[PDB]
Amino acid sequence: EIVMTQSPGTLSLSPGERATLSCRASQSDSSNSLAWYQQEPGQAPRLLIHDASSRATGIPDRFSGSGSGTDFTLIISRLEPEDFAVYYCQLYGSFGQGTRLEIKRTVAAPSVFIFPPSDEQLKSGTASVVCLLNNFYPREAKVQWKVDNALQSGNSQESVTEQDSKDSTYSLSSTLTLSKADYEKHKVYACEVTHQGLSSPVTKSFNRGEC
Amino acid sequence: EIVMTQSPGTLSLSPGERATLSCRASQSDSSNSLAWYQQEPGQAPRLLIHDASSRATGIPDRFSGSGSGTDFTLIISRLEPEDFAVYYCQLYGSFGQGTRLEIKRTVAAPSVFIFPPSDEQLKSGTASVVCLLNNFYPREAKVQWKVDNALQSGNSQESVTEQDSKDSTYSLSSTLTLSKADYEKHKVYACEVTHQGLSSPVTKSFNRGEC
Amino acid sequence: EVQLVESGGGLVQPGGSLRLSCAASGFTFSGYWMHWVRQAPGKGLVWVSRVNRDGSDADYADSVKGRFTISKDNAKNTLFLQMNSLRTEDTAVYYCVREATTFGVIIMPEWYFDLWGRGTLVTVSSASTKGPSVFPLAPSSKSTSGGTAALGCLVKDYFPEPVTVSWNSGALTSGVHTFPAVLQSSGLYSLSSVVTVPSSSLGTQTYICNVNHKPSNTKVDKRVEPK
Amino acid sequence: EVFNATRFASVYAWNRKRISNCVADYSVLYNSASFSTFKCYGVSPTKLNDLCFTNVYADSFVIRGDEVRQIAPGQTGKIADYNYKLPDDFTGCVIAWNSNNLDSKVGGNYNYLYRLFRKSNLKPFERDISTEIYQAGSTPCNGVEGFNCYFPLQSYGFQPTNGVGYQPYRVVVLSFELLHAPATVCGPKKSTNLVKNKCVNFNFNGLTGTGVLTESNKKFLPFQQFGRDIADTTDAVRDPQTLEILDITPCSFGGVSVITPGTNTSNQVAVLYQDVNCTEVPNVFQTRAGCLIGAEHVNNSYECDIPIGAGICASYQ
Amino acid sequence: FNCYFPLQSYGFQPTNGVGYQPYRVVVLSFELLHAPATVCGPKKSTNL
Ligand SMILES: *[C@@H]1O[C@H](CO)[C@@H](O)[C@H](O)[C@H]1NC(C)=O
Ligand SMILES: *[C@@H]1O[C@H](CO)[C@@H](O)[C@H](O)[C@H]1NC(C)=O
Ligand SMILES: *[C@@H]1O[C@H](CO)[C@@H](O)[C@H](O)[C@H]1NC(C)=O
Ligand SMILES: *[C@@H]1O[C@H](CO)[C@@H](O)[C@H](O)[C@H]1NC(C)=O
Repeated sequence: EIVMTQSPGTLSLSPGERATLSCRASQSDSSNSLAWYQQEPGQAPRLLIHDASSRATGIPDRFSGSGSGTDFTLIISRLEPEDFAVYYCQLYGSFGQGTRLEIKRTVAAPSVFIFPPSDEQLKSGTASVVCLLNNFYPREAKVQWKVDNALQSGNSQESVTEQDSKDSTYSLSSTLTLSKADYEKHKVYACEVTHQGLSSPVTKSFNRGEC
Repeated sequence: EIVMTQSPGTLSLSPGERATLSCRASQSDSSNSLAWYQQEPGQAPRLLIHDASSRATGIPDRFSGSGSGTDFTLIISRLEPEDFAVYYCQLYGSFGQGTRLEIKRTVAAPSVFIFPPSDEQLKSGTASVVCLLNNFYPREAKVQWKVDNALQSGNSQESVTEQDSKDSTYSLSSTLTLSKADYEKHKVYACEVTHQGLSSPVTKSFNRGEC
Repeated sequence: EVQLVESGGGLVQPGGSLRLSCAASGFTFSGYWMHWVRQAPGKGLVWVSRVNRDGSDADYADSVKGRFTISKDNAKNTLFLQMNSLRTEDTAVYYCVREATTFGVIIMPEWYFDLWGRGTLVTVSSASTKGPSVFPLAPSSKSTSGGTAALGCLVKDYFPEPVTVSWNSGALTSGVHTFPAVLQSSGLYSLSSVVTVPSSSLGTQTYICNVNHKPSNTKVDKRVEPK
Repeated sequence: EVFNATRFASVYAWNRKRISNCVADYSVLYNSASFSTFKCYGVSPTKLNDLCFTNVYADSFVIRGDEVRQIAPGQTGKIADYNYKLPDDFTGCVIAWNSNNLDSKVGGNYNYLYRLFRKSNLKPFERDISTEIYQAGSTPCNGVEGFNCYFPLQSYGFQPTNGVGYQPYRVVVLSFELLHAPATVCGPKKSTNLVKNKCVNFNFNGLTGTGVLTESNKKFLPFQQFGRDIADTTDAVRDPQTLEILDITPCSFGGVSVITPGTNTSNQVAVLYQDVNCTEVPNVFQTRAGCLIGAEHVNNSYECDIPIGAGICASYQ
Repeated sequence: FNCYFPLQSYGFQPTNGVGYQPYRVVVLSFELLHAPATVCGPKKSTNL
């Protein structure tokens, strides 16, 4: 029944700057019965601190957080390139939603490519159109599609990819799935991407039937 | 003083699936003397459970909840066609915002009809244009007007009708009122509605002067 | 059985005075504390006032502090709620509610209600009662979609309390759309009742609508033309 | 009515009522689960329905939980020294029941006050209502408030959201006095038929004892209830129903002496009941030193063998 | 009338106050009656 809310939802720093995570016990006080965990998206979580004050075995000395009352707070002294994981709090009857720690970088202009369905896809029974944004930062963009010079929503599926470690960038593509009986009616299919870091929203038009 | 906060704000399920709701006192404990009331929109609220543990006589055994400290939860064992009501929690001095226990259905395509002002409405000095959304689900929508092919808001009103029992679908209406002198100068009036369950936002245009 | 009947209410100009009565039958009035609960139109519930077994103390809410007075006339078996300098935002429906008591060695209330009487709607505004303006709503050519259609009536400049409307003397429903009225500027209520009836039915049967006006007894009936 | 009253007076003006000329029933009040604290000093709660009290006092007020313990003999506190002091030899019961839902209101109770400052401590069952400004310092204020001069009363502000320590508590103090007077308050004990000329237990209007009740030639004046002898023992009572004076005589008693020749000759014994007539005890000889059972009285006279008394001696032939 | 169930439930709900949390209680009662002792301490014996 207990809810364990974590703030902020997503926090971004340079690979050296330290930060803190403020997680509020929603009902009453835990009386220090709390734990922390760090889970990279590729494997199991590991314990970091128990009883909200003491630390476990094998953890780096940088992890040292204390909290009492509703406001339970975690301090890290300094940052290393391993923070790309999810921090989960541990009250005895609940779990935190999770906070993502991000490596900061300069704003990057996305690169958009539109791929129409192939001929094999043109005989299967359903057409799919894909729009891929490559080498984009930060993780916030809006993708809107224009079919027959008219916007539409509620039919395309968007997927995001985790940020790389070699260059700290991610890619995001969306695919639209539609039957053939509706694909041939329209002519122009365009992809528009809106980003706060772009001078103007980037539009790319595509003509059906290739050339 | 004390403020009741209800979670979740709205909650829709199948006619048989059970549900749970939780209220939150802002601070402190009040000896677990909390009450729940279910109010059908047409009738007065009815007490369900008092002292947060014991259910009042005559209420079906299905309603059975318990809570303590900051949080008080009521859980319903099952569901039947009587949950179309608002559940307000009541401590000593305040009522909760309430939660509308909705009935779930499949996505329905709205139907939009635009009705112009007739001659008798025209001679009165003001022109009102109405838009009628019908048999649409679920409860979230946004209707806008294109006056002289240009979007404008802040001058129209919207009303939504409560869910009907026999088919579990409703209607919405929206009236835009302008003076006669303003109504004459523009030419094209268009009506659109946005729905997550629609492949494309249906746009229905109108021409003044009839025939 | 046990029930509470509320008396009074109506339209009063802002800054006026009004008194509400709550008669209780089916149980002993003397031993129960009583409260008042407001319900704004299309909004949540708010607690108003509280009265003892005899009326020695009061628990006036901050919203109604210094303007609302509650009285408990136990001898003649009634509850009273009288106010002064009533403001526009107080437009709501009032519920006379009871406080449960153990009636043991010590009465010991528990701050939870048991029964709710039928509420009484109160209105404050600077407008005055006026006759509603009713006009037909029938789709003409190139406006109706398909064989099925929807024909109705729209009312205007109707300040009196919500109006009821019917079609063909209530001989058919065809999926009625209540469309609860809404307030516009200058204190007016607008209602637009439309029944979904196919357009390819006019000519063989008359299509009339009656807007029964109960406050001012302004019974109005009108016909609908296919244009 | 004191328990059910809607409003309870402030502590600095605790309300006192006198109860007389009625039959009380403390079993209902004690067995009730409503009261939170029920402590009786000088008497037990389980026997209040068996006693008779000359006069009952009922004092009512409202405090908070943290200081409910201060209503007790020989306590130290703000109430114990400034508002309501109980006598050290207190004889009565103190009952407190939580009253969040009667008194406490949104915004706080401004009608409930308590004295925070006073020139000196209070005496038992003494109520102070003066509102003179207290001179905290050495500067005479002459009834002007300010620094080092405060209003003695201080407000409570009972909020229903407050913790149980600061929550309202209604306290009623039933004070009984058990002295020499015709008791007017008694428990719900049904009277029984009166019997005379027999060794019986008696409970005359709360006065217990054992003895024989007989008609009395004493002439009590029409204000006296019971009489006493030189040695200060109740030896005469007035019937609470017929107003008839009855003498009380302790039931016949005494010592028992066993007169025996040595077991080294015979096992026969005789029993002498000292100063006791043996028509009261349930061959047999009556002497001045009681009466002797088991010894045969003879006309002869011999030298004394076993002294019995008053010229009577016993011997084995 | 006035007949009520003899039992009542604690309802130990996990997040309660210290006055409502479940505490385990063990009461040890010792019998010092005249009898050959069966339970003693770890006091080591000594030569007679
Ligand atoms: C009732 O009391 C009166 C005196 O008040 C007394 O004379 C009378 O005998 C009593 N009756 C009974 C039945 O005890
Ligand atoms: C009891 O008689 C026996 C028998 O000889 C004798 O030994 C004893 O001394 C006698 N005792 C007394 C007290 O006369
Ligand atoms: C013993 O009782 C009888 C009968 O009542 C009485 O006459 C006699 O005086 C009593 N004897 C003594 C010694 O008191
Ligand atoms: C003792 O002597 C007297 C002489 O007056 C006589 O009357 C009495 O009967 C004698 N006692 C016995 C038990 O014989």
